[PDB]
Amino acid sequence: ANSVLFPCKYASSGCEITLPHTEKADHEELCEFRPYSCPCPGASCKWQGSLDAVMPHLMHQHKSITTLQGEDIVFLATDINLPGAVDWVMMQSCFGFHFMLVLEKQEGHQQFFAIVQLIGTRKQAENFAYRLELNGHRRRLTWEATPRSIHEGIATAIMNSDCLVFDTSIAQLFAENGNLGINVTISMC
Amino acid sequence: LRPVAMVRPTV
Ligand SMILES: [Zn+2]
Ligand SMILES: [Zn+2]
Repeated sequence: ANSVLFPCKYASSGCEITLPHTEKADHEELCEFRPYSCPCPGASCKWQGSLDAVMPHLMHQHKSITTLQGEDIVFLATDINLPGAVDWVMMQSCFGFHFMLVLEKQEGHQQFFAIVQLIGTRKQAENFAYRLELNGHRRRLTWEATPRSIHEGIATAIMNSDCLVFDTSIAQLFAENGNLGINVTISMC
Repeated sequence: LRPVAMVRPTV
């Protein structure tokens, strides 16, 4: 109405936006010009930068991460019973975009968390859908959802169990000799 | 079809 307009703290990065004190904090979390953290699971990489610098950062500092071409692929997590915290990471290239496919194992019983993350903006993320499948002897568990923008992260997603979640007992129904195959399918909508 | 990536664990 008539409050004092205090501008965004990312205005010095091109955020030509000025708003009141009551809605400043809530813009800056969902701002386009906010910096992106490293999408890799775990806190080991403390990197930060822009969306355009992410792919470079991944390619330069994370050469170990493999990229498969295809809207429909198989993500084979190997040695799934190695005790302690364990991460699996890969990327999927489809629809002119890169997606990050993560499987986390968190330790009394151990639980698996599997999620897909668009390397792009939030609004870009809403155009897509992903599907994760585990397949066994007359058994099939399937999670489907909208991929998260790396701008959001998976921390709160994983904390809210807002993804494919399953314990090690399930794992054993779908795995052969410490190998779990996750049929990942990305699609548009 | 479905190509297969053999991803290894990071601990
Ligand atoms: Zn802003
Ligand atoms: Zn990194």
